[PDB]
Amino acid sequence: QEPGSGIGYPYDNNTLPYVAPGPTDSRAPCPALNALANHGYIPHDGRAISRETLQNAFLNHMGIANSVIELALTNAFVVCEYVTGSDCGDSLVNLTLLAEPHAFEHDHSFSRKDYKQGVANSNDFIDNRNFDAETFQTSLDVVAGKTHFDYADMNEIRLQRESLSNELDFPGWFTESKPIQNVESGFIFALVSDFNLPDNDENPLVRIDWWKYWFTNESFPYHLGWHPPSPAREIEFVTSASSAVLAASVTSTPSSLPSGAIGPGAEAVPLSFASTMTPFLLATNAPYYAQDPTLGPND
Ligand code: HEM
Ligand SMILES: *[C@@H]1O[C@H](CO)[C@@H](O[C@@H]2O[C@H](CO)[C@@H](O[C@@H]3O[C@H](CO)[C@@H](O)[C@H](O)[C@@H]3O)[C@H](O)[C@H]2NC(C)=O)[C@H](O)[C@H]1NC(C)=O
Ligand SMILES: *[C@@H]1O[C@H](CO)[C@@H](O[C@@H]2O[C@H](CO)[C@@H](O)[C@H](O)[C@H]2NC(C)=O)[C@H](O)[C@H]1NC(C)=O
Ligand SMILES: *[C@H]1O[C@H](CO)[C@@H](O)[C@H](O)[C@@H]1O[C@H]1O[C@H](CO)[C@@H](O)[C@H](O)[C@@H]1O
Ligand SMILES: *[C@@H]1O[C@H](CO)[C@@H](O)[C@H](O)[C@H]1NC(C)=O
Ligand SMILES: *[C@H]1O[C@H](CO)[C@@H](O)[C@H](O)[C@@H]1O
Ligand SMILES: *[C@H]1O[C@H](CO)[C@@H](O)[C@H](O)[C@@H]1O
Ligand SMILES: *[C@H]1O[C@H](CO)[C@@H](O)[C@H](O)[C@@H]1O
Ligand SMILES: *[C@H]1O[C@H](CO)[C@@H](O)[C@H](O)[C@@H]1O
Ligand SMILES: *[C@H]1O[C@H](CO)[C@@H](O)[C@H](O)[C@@H]1O
Ligand SMILES: *[C@H]1O[C@H](CO)[C@@H](O)[C@H](O)[C@@H]1O
Ligand SMILES: *[C@H]1O[C@H](CO)[C@@H](O)[C@H](O)[C@@H]1O
Ligand SMILES: *[C@H]1O[C@H](CO)[C@@H](O)[C@H](O)[C@@H]1O
Ligand SMILES: *[C@H]1O[C@H](CO)[C@@H](O)[C@H](O)[C@@H]1O
Ligand SMILES: [Br-]
Ligand SMILES: [Br-]
Ligand SMILES: [Br-]
Ligand SMILES: [Mn+2]
Repeated sequence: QEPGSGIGYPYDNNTLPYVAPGPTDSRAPCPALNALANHGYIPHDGRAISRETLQNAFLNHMGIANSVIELALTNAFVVCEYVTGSDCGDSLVNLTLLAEPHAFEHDHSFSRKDYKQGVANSNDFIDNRNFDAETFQTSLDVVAGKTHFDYADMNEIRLQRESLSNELDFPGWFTESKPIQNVESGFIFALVSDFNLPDNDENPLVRIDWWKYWFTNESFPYHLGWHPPSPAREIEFVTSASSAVLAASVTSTPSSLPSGAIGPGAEAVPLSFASTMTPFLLATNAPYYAQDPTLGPND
């Protein structure tokens, strides 16, 4: 928000306004990076981004400690080298390249279509990067009529997404990604669980309106009473939440789940790609921004 607005105070004392991405700006498949870029906490053009810039943006503006993004930074830079074909040092070339499929970006996302979702021909691909309201609605529908949800509900959400994606993706494309996805499940609990409840740290519940605002608008839900977690969330919270989602008993089982969908997930680890492997072409779509309604500087 505008620095003088005091909207972030006393949690964030140095805010910057929302500015919609323009057609030449680079955006990510990540609702967090996109929100940071929309505020200029990382470059508004989404290009040439250092590790420290990312660390500071997350810590100071989203209440997410450095430990939370350690693996994510490692993997961003692995993918950057894989896509561009050279080491990019400490300047991530852009955000868009993070949507390289079957890499850091993965199938069965909460709010994005899959790279080969619903394609008639094997060589076709679609936008697996921009926010897709229909896809997100498939996630929200699992918790329809609710204001909050818990670990078991999140487990049901990701299962519904896995089932839909396995059914809809071009045959042979779908690849389950429980470890990366459920770190992101933990990220959701870290950012938008309801810290106003007495047992938030032990038993976090996601506030659905906060989640929907963040994802749909790619800006921060201050108007709904959200603020950056204080103290900043650490990696222990995130992986604990990740484990808890996957440990939660399943009471409704969708058809068409891949093998071993239900049960514990492996620890997320650094990515690696063969030097002989050519990257898949990136979707070239202009960056998504909220248009119903469009957002003002304080939104
Ligand atoms: C350098 C730090 C980060 C990088 C490089 C990064 C990268 C990515 C990428 C490539 C995806 C796409 C995965 C997919 O859905 O296919 C993604 C998704 C996601 N990210 Fe980020 N991420 C970072 C930090 C964070 C943080 C700190 C949060 C929140 C605390 C966050 C929230 C999410 C969520 C919730 C998704 C899933 C979106 C969906 O499934 O629709 N990310 N991230
Ligand atoms: C973010 O950065 C990535 C990585 O550099 C950009 O994707 C790449 O964009 C270039 C065009 O600038 C593509 O190069 C072209 O490739 C075709 C086919 O190989 C070739 O015939 C052309 O002469 C040219 O070399 C490259 O394919 C593409 N990489 C991938 C894997 O898709 C991306 O455009 C950047 N996005 C933004 C919004 O800045
Ligand atoms: C995206 O952000 C906009 C702007 O903040 C939200 O629109 C506001 O919604 C609230 C409900 O909390 C209303 O009181 C305001 O009147 C709205 N303002 C405008 C300009 O319409 C919008 O709801 C957000 N989207 C989501 C899905 O959360
Ligand atoms: C991205 O741009 C490519 C050429 O630069 C196209 O060949 C791709 O199909 C893809 O097009 C989509 O996104 C662009 C954004 O530049 C739109 O202009 C297209 O209409 C399409 O949605
Ligand atoms: C914001 O400023 C107030 C007033 O000086 C201070 O009490 C608070 O600690 C600051 N918040 C942060 C996160 O630095
Ligand atoms: C989230 O984190 C837990 C604990 O490491 C994993 O088991 C899960 O697969 C996901 O990566
Ligand atoms: C989540 O999982 C990690 C290991 O993946 C632990 O290090 C952390 O304490 C938390 O339980
Ligand atoms: C790890 O931490 C999470 C979040 O604090 C808990 O909900 C979980 O029960 C475990 O203690
Ligand atoms: C990962 O951690 C969670 C939360 O502590 C457990 O519920 C799960 O059994 C696994 O050990
Ligand atoms: C875990 O526990 C739940 C209780 O709701 C059962 O529905 C499920 O079959 C699993 O055993
Ligand atoms: C078992 O409970 C889950 C949520 O924990 C529901 O989504 C499901 O329909 C069934 O009631
Ligand atoms: C219980 O919930 C699951 C996951 O949301 C559905 O796939 C199932 O049909 C039932 O409604
Ligand atoms: C739906 O069905 C699956 C497999 O039968 C169970 O693992 C799950 O607990 C739910 O009852
Ligand atoms: C987004 O942009 C539109 C431009 O017409 C405005 O109507 C809206 O108030 C917001 O600034
Ligand atoms: Br670029
Ligand atoms: Br489809
Ligand atoms: Br797994
Ligand atoms: Mn995806």
